[PDB]
Amino acid sequence: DIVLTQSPASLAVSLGQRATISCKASQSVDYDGDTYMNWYHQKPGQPPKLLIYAASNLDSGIPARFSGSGSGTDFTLNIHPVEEEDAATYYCQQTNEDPWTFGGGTKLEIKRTVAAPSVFIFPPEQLKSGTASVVCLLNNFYPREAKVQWKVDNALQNSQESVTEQDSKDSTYSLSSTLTDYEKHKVYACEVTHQGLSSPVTKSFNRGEC
Amino acid sequence: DIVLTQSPASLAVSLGQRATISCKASQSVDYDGDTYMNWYHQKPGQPPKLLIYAASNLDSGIPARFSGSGSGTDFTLNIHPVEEEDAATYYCQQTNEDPWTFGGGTKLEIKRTVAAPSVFIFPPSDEQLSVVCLLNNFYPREAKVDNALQSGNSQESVTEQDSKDSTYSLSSTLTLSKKVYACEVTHQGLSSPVTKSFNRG
Amino acid sequence: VQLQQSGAELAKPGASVMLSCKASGYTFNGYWMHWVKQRPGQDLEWIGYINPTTGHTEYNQKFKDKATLTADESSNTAYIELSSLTSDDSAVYYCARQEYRHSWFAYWGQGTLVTVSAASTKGPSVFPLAPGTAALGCLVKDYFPEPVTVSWNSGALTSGVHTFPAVLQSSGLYSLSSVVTVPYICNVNHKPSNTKVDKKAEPK
Amino acid sequence: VQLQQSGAELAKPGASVMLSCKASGYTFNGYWMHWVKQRPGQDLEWIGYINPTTGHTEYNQKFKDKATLTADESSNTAYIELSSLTSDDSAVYYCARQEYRHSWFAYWGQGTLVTVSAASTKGPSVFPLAPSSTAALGCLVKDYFPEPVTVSWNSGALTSGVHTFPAVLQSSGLYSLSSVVTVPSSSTQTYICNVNHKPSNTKVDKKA
Amino acid sequence: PPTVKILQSSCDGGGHFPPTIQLLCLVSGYTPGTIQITWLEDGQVMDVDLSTASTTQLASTQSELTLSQKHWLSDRTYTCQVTYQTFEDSTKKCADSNPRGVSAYLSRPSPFDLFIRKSPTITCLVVDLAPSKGTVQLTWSRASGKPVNHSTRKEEKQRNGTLTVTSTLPVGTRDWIEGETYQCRVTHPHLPRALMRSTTKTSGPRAAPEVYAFATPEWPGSRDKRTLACLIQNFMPEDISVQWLHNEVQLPDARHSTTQPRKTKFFVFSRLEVTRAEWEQKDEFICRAVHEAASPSQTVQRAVSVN
Amino acid sequence: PPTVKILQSSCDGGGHFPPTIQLLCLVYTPGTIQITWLEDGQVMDVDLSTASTTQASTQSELTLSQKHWLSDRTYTCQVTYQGHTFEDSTKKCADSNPRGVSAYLSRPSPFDLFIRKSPTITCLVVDLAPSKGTVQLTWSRASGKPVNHSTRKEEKQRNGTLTVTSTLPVGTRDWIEGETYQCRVTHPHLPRALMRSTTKTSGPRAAPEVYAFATPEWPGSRDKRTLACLIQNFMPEDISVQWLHNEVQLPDARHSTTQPRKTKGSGFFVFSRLEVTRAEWEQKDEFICRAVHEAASPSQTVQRAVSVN
Ligand SMILES: *[C@@H]1O[C@H](CO)[C@@H](O[C@@H]2O[C@H](CO)[C@@H](O[C@@H]3O[C@H](CO[C@H]4O[C@H](CO)[C@@H](O)[C@H](O[C@H]5O[C@H](CO)[C@@H](O)[C@H](O)[C@@H]5O)[C@@H]4O)[C@@H](O)[C@H](O[C@H]4O[C@H](CO)[C@@H](O)[C@H](O)[C@@H]4O[C@H]4O[C@H](CO)[C@@H](O)[C@H](O)[C@@H]4O)[C@@H]3O)[C@H](O)[C@H]2NC(C)=O)[C@H](O)[C@H]1NC(C)=O
Ligand SMILES: *[C@@H]1O[C@H](CO)[C@@H](O[C@@H]2O[C@H](CO)[C@@H](O[C@@H]3O[C@H](CO[C@H]4O[C@H](CO)[C@@H](O)[C@H](O)[C@@H]4O)[C@@H](O)[C@H](O[C@H]4O[C@H](CO)[C@@H](O)[C@H](O)[C@@H]4O[C@H]4O[C@H](CO)[C@@H](O)[C@H](O)[C@@H]4O)[C@@H]3O)[C@H](O)[C@H]2NC(C)=O)[C@H](O)[C@H]1NC(C)=O
Repeated sequence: DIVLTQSPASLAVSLGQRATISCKASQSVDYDGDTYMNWYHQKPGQPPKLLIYAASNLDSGIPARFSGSGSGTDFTLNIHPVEEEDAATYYCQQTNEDPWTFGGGTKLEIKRTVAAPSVFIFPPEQLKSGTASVVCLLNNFYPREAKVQWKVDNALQNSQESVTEQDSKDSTYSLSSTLTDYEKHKVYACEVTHQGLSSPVTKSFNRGEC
Repeated sequence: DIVLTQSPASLAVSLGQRATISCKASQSVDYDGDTYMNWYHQKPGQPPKLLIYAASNLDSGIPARFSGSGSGTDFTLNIHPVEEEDAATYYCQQTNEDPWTFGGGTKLEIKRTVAAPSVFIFPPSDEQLSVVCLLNNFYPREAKVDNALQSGNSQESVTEQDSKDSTYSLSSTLTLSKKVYACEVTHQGLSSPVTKSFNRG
Repeated sequence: VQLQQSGAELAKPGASVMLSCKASGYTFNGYWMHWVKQRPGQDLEWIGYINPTTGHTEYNQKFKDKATLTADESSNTAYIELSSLTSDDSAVYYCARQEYRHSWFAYWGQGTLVTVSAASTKGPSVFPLAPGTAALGCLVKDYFPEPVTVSWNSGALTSGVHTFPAVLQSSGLYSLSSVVTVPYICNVNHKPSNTKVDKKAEPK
Repeated sequence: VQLQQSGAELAKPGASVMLSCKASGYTFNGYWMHWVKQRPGQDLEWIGYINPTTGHTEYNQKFKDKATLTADESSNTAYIELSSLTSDDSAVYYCARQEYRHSWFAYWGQGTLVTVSAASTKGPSVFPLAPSSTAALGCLVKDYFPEPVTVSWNSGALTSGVHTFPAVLQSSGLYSLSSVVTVPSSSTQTYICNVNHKPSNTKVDKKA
Repeated sequence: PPTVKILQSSCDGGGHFPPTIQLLCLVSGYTPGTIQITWLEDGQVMDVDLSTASTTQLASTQSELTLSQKHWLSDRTYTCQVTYQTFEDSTKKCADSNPRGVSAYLSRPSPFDLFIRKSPTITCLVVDLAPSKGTVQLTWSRASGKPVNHSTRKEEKQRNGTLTVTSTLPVGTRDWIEGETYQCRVTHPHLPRALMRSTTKTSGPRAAPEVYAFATPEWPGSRDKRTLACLIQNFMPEDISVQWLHNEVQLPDARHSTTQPRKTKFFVFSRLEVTRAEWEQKDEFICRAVHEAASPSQTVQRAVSVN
Repeated sequence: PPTVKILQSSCDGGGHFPPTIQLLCLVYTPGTIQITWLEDGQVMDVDLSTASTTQASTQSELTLSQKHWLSDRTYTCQVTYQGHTFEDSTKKCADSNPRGVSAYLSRPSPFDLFIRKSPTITCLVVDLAPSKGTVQLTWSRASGKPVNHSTRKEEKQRNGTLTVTSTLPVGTRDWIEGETYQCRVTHPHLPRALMRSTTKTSGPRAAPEVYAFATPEWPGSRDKRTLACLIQNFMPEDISVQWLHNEVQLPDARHSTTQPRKTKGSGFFVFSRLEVTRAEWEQKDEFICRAVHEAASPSQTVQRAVSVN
C-alpha cells in the first residue's frame, strides 16, 4: 500500500495570485520513464473532475490556469490566476501500484471583499403540526464567521444551524438557524452580529400580528 | 559482409520423402534476440518467392510441409512430405546487416519411377531450303541422342524438371546446310535403343 | 459518454445490498469499471476493479470480505454487493471507468447514497416560509433516511435559490430548508419514502 | 501490389542504360525498393535500396561505382542507371520491394535481362515443324539477337503440354530456340506459334 | 448491366464514429426489370428488417443498411447482393493505416525447473491487449500431435491501461529434452488473422559456464550492509538460472538484481546485498548456476565471504 | 432552413482504400443556394467539385486523393442558403488502436560536458513508416535566442522501421545555467505538431564508487582473461564509463557495459565487462576503469587500476 499526503489541508487565495498545493507519496510512482499521478477536484454534491494527468498534462476543456509539475515523489499543482468558481476540494492520485490510493484533499476558500448578510425571519400556518419552529436566514455574506442569537422576551435561551458551501458565483456563504412553550411567550427576534455590519441588526415580530 | 554457405549444392529426394538443406553463416544472424534469416526458392524464368522468414516463420500461403529451424550460425529447412511441385533452387538470405547476402543455392531433384522419352524426327522446312529430334517427358536427364555416326554437327538443349510431371525434355538440332536422315536414342528406362527416320522428301 | 448510478438505499445491519452503474455509448476497445467509497468529509478509498469483458476481479485487501464486484457487458451495467454491513460501511459509492491506454478515471458516476440503519423510512413534512428585494422559502423537516432533494417549480425559479445541507435533528431525523430572493412553488422529492410534495411560496 | 520492369535491352560496351520499375497502386506508409543482380546461373547478389519518399540510398561496396539508384515518389517508379557497361554486366536484374516493418522481401519484379555486346539487333527466323504421325508439331526460332524472344501458342489458347526450350548459341554468334507442344493423334484444329522479339520490335507467326 | 457502388456514413469532425453506421448501396444504370436486393454479413444473409429500399427509373435503386457501432467495427465483411435476372460490392471496416498490432512471446523452461526441480514448464504470453479482446484464447499443440496436459491461463492489468494474458504449459521431463516443438495459437474475434508461435530446445553448441564471485570493499558509510557480485560468462546457450544461497537455502529473486544474457565477444551479472546479521549467522554465500552443459548434475557454484 | 450531411466512399472488402475518396454533400424552401468546400479552413478550387440540383435537392461531390484523405485533413461543406451560412465537417475515421509517434531527447554525456567540455544534445525519433521520412523536426530555444546548426540523418533498422536522429550542439555555459530546449516535429500526415523538452538534472547528487576485479586463470582460456568493473551509488543516472590501458582510452565498442538501474536503497549501479588479451597484459599489466559524473570529485573523474597476476 502506497500512502499519499497533501499539503496544506486548506488555504485561501485571492483573485489575481497563484495557488499552490503539493502531494508526496510513499513510493516513486515513476515506472520505465512514465509518471502515474493525477489531479482531481470535486464541488459539493458532485463527482470529482480531472484537471491534470500524468503529473504535467491537461485534460480536455480545462483552462490554461491549471498546470502541474513534478516527478518521483514530489508533485505540484498551480492555479494562476484563480477565478471565482475554483472553490473545491483537490485530490492527488497514484496509479502505479495496486491498490490505487488517493491523497488527503485540500479545500480551497476564495478570498473576496466583505459582505453583510441580508436578514429575513420566518415564523412557524404550520402551527397545526403540534410544534413550532423559527428560522432566521443570512443570505450571501462573507466571510463564513457570523453569530446568531435568539431573544425570547428579549432574553437568550435548543437551536441547530447549517451553513451552505461557498457559492461559485456570489463567492459568499449563507447560514440558517432553526429555533424550535411557543404560545406562552410574546415577542421573538433574531440577533445577528457580523463583521460587515457597522451596528448589530435585529429583525423582530409579534405573534399573530396583522 | 556476412556470407552464407548452404549445403549441399544439389540433392535428390524420392516423392514423399524428407528433404534437408543446411545454411551456415560466418556470423550470428541474430540481433535483439531475434533471428533475421529468410528462405526463398526460385522457379525457372521467375523471380524467387519467400518461403520462410525469421527462420522459423512461414509466409502467407505456403504449404505446411516446409519447416525451418535454427538460429545463430546454423540453419535448416525441412520439406515433408515432398511433392512434385517443389522442383526449384533454394536460396537462404540474411537481413541482419547491410549488405544482405544469399547462399550458393541448393537444387532439389524429385526422384520418381523411370520414364522413357517419346522420340520424334522432324525433317527441315522447305522455307529455309535443320533436323530436330525431340525427347519429351523422360527421366532422368542422363540421355544419349546416311547411317553416318557423327559428332560436332548438332547442338543440344534441355528443359527444366517439370513442376507437375517431374520429368525432363531434350531438343537436338542436326544442321545440314544446302539424302537419308535419322536419329538414334538410348536411355536407361528403355530396353534397347530406338530410331526415328524420315525421308529426303 | 456519462455514467448513471442506482438510487439511494437503506439497509439493516448485517444484510446485503446491490448497487448498479450504467454506462452510455459504446467503446469497442473496452473499459474497466472501478468503485470508490467516500464518507461525506473523508478521503477517497479504492475498492477494486472488474473487467466486464472477461469478468476478472481484483480487490483491495481491506474490502475482500465486504465487497464483491459483478458486471454484465450486454447492457453496459456494473454491479457491486456489500456483505455484513455496519455503521462504518455506510457511505457514498462512486463508479468510475478507466479507458483503454489510460491511467486515469475519465468518467465518474453520479454517486449512490447508502445509509445503514435499523430504523424504517420516514417521510418529510414541507412547510413554506412567509416573510429592494424580499425573500421566500420552504422548510422540509423531520425526514429519514438521507437524502431528500428540493427544487423550485421544476426549473421555473433557478437563480437565487439556496438549499442548505441536511441537519440531523436530535430526535434522529434530518432537517433542511430552501430559500429564494425575488425583487413560486417548491418541489420537494423524497425517493426512499416514495413521496413527492409541492408547496407554494405566498404569504398566509 | 505488382511490380513490372522494363523489357529486354541491349547496350554497347562503355555506354549507359537505365531500367524502370513501377509499382501498381498507392501505398500509404512507404516502402524500400531494392535491386538484385543474378549473373547467368550464379549467385544472387544484392545491389542496394532507395526510399523514394526522401531519396536516401545505401549501396554495396562492389556496385558503388557501377549502379546509381533514382526514384520519383509521385509515379511510384524507381530507376537504376548502369554505367561502364561490360560483359560482366550481362545478367538478369530484378527489382524487389521491402514493405514497412518487414525483415524480408514482399514483392518481386519480372526482371530486366540486359545483354551487353557489340552485335547487331537481329530479328528471328521462324520455321515450322511438320507432323508426320499422340501427335507432335513444333516451331524453330533461328538467328536472332539479342535474347530473349517471346513465344506463344495459338495466341495463348493452348498452354498445357508445351515445352519452350532455352536458347542455345549458334556458331555464328546467334541464338536458336525451339518450342514444341503435344496434342491428341487426331490433331481437327489449328496450331500456330507467335514469336515476339522485344529488342528489335518484330513479331511473326507461322502455322504447323 | 447494373452497376453496384456502396457509400457509407461520414465520421464526425473529430473522427468519431456515429452511434449507427449506414451502408448505402447504389445500383444504377440497368435495363428496367425484375431485381432483388439482399445484404450479406460475412457470407451469410442478413434479414431485411435492417434495410429500406427505394426504386426509381435508365433505372436506379438504393438500399440503406443500418448497422450499430459494435457491428461495423467488428472487422466483419458486408456485401450488397443484387440479383438481376449476380452482381455484388463488398466493404469492411476501414483498417488502420499504421496499426500497432499484437505481439506474443513464448519462452523456454528454466534449467532449474528442468534439471533440479525436474518440473519444466513453458509459458505463452500476449501483451498490449485492450479491455475487450480480453478473452483471447491460447491453445496448445505439438509438432507430433502427442497429448498435452492441462494449461493455466491468467490475466493481469498493467499500469499503462493494457492487459497481458499468460498461459503456462508443463512439459514431460524426457520429452522436452529429445527435441519436441510446442505451439501456441492465439485467436480472438476482433483479431482478424490467427497468430502462431512455437518453441523448442536450443540447437547449438554446449559450453559450461564460468562462475566468479567477488565482494565489494568496505565503502565509507557502508558497514551495516555489504554488496556481493557474481559474474557468469562463456556459457552456451543463453538458457541459465542464477540463484543465491545462504545457510544452505535459496533466496528470492527480490533480494538480488540479475542482468539479461548478452552475447560475449554469453555473460550475466547478478548483485545481492546482505545485512549485518546475514553474514554473522553463516559467513558464506553460494552463487549457484544451473546450466545444461554443467557438471556433475548441471550445477556449478562458487562461494563468497564478507571477511 | 436547409439540412446538410456528408457521405464518403466505402473501403474495400479487405478494409483497403480506393485510389481516390469521393465525398458527397447532400443539401428546404427553394430560393438562393450555393455550396462551398473548405480544406482545414482554406477554400478549395471549385473545379474539384461537380454540383447537381433537382427541383429542392442539391448535392456536390468532391474527389480527394488518398494521400490527403489519410493525412487527417478536415473538410467542410459550406452552404449559404438565401442569407446565412450552414456548415458540416468531416475527417477520416480515427483508427481504433493507433501507434502514434515516438520521440526521445537525450541529455549530454558527462564525458562531453565535463571531460571534453563540449556537450551535445539529441532529438531522437523511433519507429515510423518510410513515407514519414520527410518528417522535418525543428529546434528552438526557450530563451528566444537563435540556435546553431544541427545534423540530420535517417537510418533503416532491422525490424523494417525508420529512425531519424538529429543531434544539436549546445554551449557549455548555457546548459548548466538551467536552459530548456525543445524539439518540434512536423509532417503532413500529422495534423498537429509533436514537441518534447529536456533540461539539466536538478536534485540530489551523489558520488559514484568503483570496484575493479580480475578473474582467476580458467583452464580453457590460456591467452585471455576477463576484467569486470562495478559502479554504484551515484545520482542521478547521467554517467559515462571508459576503460584505459597504457595511457590511452579503449573504444566504446571494446567493452560491454549496461544501463543504470536503481539500488535497493540510495543510488544506481552499473556493471562493466572487458575482455583483454595476453599481449595486452604483457605490455602493461594495468587497466583503469574511469567514470565521469556530476558529483564525482574532484575533477568529475574517479578510477582504479587492476592487474591480472
Ligand atoms: C505497457 O506495460 C506493460 C507492462 O506489463 C508492457 O508489457 C511488457 O511488454 C514487454 C515488451 O513489449 C514484455 O517483454 C517481453 O517479455 C518476454 C518474457 O520475459 C519474461 O520472462 C523473463 C524470464 O525469462 C522475466 O525475467 C521478465 O520479467 C522480468 O525481467 C525483466 C528483464 O528482462 C525486468 O525488466 C522486468 O521488470 C521483470 O522483473 C519477463 O516477465 C521476453 O521473452 C521478451 O524478450 C524478447 O524481446 C527482447 C527484445 O525486446 C529480446 O532480447 C528477447 O530475446 C526476446 O526475443 C525473443 O527471444 C527469446 C529467446 O529467449 C524468446 O524466448 C522470446 O520469446 C522472443 O521470441 C520481452 O522482453 C513484457 O513481458 C511485458 N510485460 C508483461 C507483464 O507481460 C507493455 O509493453 C507496455 N506497453 C507499451 C506500449 O510499452
Ligand atoms: C525496431 O528496432 C529499433 C532498433 O533496431 C528500435 O529503436 C529503438 O527503440 C527504443 C525504444 O523506443 C530506443 O530506446 C530508447 O533510447 C533512448 C536513447 O538512449 C540513448 O542513451 C542511452 C544512455 O545514454 C544509450 O544507452 C542508448 O544506446 C542511446 O544512445 C533512451 O533514452 C530510452 O530510454 C527511456 O526509457 C527507459 C525505459 O523505459 C528509461 O529507463 C529511460 O530513462 C528513458 O526514459 C525516458 O523518459 C525520461 C524521463 O525524464 C527522459 O529523461 C529520457 O530522456 C527518456 O526519454 C529508450 O531506451 C532505442 O534508442 C531505439 N534505437 C534506435 C537505433 O532507434 C525500434 O523501437 C524497433 N521497433 C519496434 C516496433 O520494436
